[PDB]
Amino acid sequence: SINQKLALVIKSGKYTLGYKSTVKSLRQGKSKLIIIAANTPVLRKSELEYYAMLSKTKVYYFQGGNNELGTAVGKLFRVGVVSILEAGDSDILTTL
Amino acid sequence: AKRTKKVGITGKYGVRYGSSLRRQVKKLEIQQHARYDCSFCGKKTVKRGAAGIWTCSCCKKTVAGGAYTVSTAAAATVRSTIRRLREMVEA
Amino acid sequence: AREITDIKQFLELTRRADVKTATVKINKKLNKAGKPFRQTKFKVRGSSSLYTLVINDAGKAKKLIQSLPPTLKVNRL
Amino acid sequence: RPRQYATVSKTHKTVSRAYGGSRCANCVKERIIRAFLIEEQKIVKKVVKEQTEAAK
Amino acid sequence: GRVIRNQRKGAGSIFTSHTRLRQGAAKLRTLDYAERHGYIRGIVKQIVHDSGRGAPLAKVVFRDPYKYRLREEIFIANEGVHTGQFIYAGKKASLNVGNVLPLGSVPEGTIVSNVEEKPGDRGALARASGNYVIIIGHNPDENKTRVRLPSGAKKVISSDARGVIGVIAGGGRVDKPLLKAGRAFHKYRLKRNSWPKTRGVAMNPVDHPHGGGNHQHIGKASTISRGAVSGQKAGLIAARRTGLLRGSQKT
RNA sequence: CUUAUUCAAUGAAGCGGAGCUGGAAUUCAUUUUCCACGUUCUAGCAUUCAAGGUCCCAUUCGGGGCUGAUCCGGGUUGAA
RNA sequence: UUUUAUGCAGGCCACCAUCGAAAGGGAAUCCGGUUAAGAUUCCGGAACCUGGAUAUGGAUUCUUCACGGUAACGUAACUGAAUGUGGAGACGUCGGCGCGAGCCCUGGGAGGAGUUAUCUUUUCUUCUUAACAGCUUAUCACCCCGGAAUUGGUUUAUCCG
RNA sequence: AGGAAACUCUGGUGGAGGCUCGUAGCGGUUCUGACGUGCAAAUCGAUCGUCGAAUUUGGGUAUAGGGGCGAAAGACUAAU
Ligand SMILES: [Zn+2]
Ligand SMILES: [Zn+2]
Repeated sequence: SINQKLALVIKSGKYTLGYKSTVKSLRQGKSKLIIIAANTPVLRKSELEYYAMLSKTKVYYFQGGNNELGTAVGKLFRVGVVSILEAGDSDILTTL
Repeated sequence: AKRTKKVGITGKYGVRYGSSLRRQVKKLEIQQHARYDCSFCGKKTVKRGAAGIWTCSCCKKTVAGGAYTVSTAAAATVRSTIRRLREMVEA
Repeated sequence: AREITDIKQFLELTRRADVKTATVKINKKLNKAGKPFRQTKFKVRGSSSLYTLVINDAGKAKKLIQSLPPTLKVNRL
Repeated sequence: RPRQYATVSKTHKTVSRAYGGSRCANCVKERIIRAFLIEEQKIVKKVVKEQTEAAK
Repeated sequence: GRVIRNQRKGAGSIFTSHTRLRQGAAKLRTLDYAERHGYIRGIVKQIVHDSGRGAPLAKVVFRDPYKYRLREEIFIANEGVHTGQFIYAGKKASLNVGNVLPLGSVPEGTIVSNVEEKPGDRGALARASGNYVIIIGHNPDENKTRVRLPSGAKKVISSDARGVIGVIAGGGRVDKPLLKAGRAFHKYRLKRNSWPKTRGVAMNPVDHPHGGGNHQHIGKASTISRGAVSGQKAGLIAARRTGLLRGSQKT
């Protein structure tokens, strides 16, 4: 499932967490996909939606919170956002 | 170390007021002094300011609720049944 | 009761034309053990404030009093 | 104190920004973003509404 | 004999409720145009303890549609509202918490609070902590709604009568003891001068209709007719039964 | 029945009727009636007789009327 | 209207009296000296606010209503009516922690006084600097960078990311 | 630190309580002391209660006589 594919990406692909590094990558266009928590500021959410609209990147909304997403990526802190730059192994970019 | 067997926070009340009332007060004092989770941010910065004022220091928010807990089960049922009938009505 | 350092500022102050009174204080001072110097203090008085041009050079002090107007009522002390 | 605010000049009382001495600068940021975002949202909502009900 | 305590509480010199630390009344906005033709948005700006009450209040903000101003209101907070929240109030509004849909619009099995009794009294029913009103059924032809009140009472009231959705906050309050005359002191000194209560049977017969006797005993039965008077109505008034009840409210 | 009486609000603002403009209605002839008759991811903002359009004026610095905002009745609105 | 009153073209707004604290709120002063008896009130000196006229200088502008800074924001100033929004005023109590003021303890040195059969580089005493003004100085907060598990920072008190 | 785990204990911090000792203070138990034509139209002394609070208090303010106030003694309401 999704957390399994995300762990695969943690192992194979590469990524950056958090709003600042995420939107930096998105400004650079280097990213492909974002996953966004559901506990989240709606302002931050909509701003990322706009940024990804401009970049033509993909977006996915996580049925979970910062805690859940953090456990998914394998880290032990809050993550409202994650930017997938490339997966290599996973079907993340293909599915959804 | 380990201070108290079973009085806990109700050792400040000493030898007064009867064991039973001290038990009830113990239960509710724990509930009201505990830290809770702000739903908007997931952090453990939620506390009571006053009865049914439960505010989060990190995310600078406030929610109305029970005097001693932040979500009372009755109101939980009400949330659920409201969502139910609202889904039905829009449906 | 304001310090002053700029000498032409002090001169145009003397000619601010509300100014009427002035004073020159001497003070016996110490830079070091063997050269206890002579601090000059030009305290000019107009209307709303007293301006204190500070000086620690007797040559400049004598040149200043040579430059001053005569009509401005002075007090040497 | 307030009467002393009335003594001093503008420099000591506010900031050169829009909402100088009323609102936090980060709050200025936040609400600007809010304005721009939701008016764009309003626009796209308006046009999708117009076109779907024009089809219908 | 002598005038007695309730018989002075009517005049109310020292028995007036205390007001210094209250934010004014908590009330529903006027049923002006929008709430009876549509709805309106408001922002819960803050939530605040009101002194003497047990529930908290919600400082909410609307905009007068007729004038360029921001009209502020004080509501009661239900459990689930929060700051910076959009509260939609009126007839064409949505069935969530905080909203003020009419009872004519809501369905059966619904929960509401701060319910009106007649449209334009602006908050009468179920305003205290943890108290809710349940809907029963309608008679829209001759628009009336049946509602069950925390006393178990099945009342019938109009349909335009507004009412806030949710359960009133601050519940569980009386589940806690007090343990302390001081705690009760503080309570009643912010409410009104109503404490301590002293026993008439310990008073003198001049001071009460129980007082006196070499033994503290009432003497004459405490069940008082409703058609008694001011001076006699100490005790259990218009009572149907007394003693410990064992069973059911039976309604 | 409302008007007398009584209750309550309100800075007495959107009452009632009819009507456009749409949806349904089966129209059994043309509409038979019913629903709407500008707002809901977001702690923003909304003010200057409203901009526009339109007809005039005396164009000039500008000024005024209709619409934008349907019309009629002047019962403030409900209750009883 | 410059015959003139304020009629008069205009639009705005909507307390709904008042009284009420010499300990609540509150615009603005300090030192020295002075009398038989006054004093932040007098004298001398140095200041501050309010109200109202107000002129010179300075700033801005021919891109008419300033510029510098990535930002936090900075400056001698550097248009802004109606109306609206916000803030100060404006606020509990207790604990301990830090910081500051004055005091207390104290060393040296410069003066004065005391003791001294004996001993006492000795005991006592003065060595001060106000309001206000300028330059400068801070905990908390905030901004830029950069991206943290090998988890880290950190308070007396465990809170933060 | 122990324990197989369940989970138990140890030392520290920390500084709660209508807690406690106890001064100021509010009071007023006993001496049934002194005085008892007083210092006093209710005091003096020692001993005592309590001392962060249901505390003590100033000032303003309300309640007026068959009325008021009363944690209630028929207490207080200007030596009443
Ligand atoms: Zn939170
Ligand atoms: Zn802010």
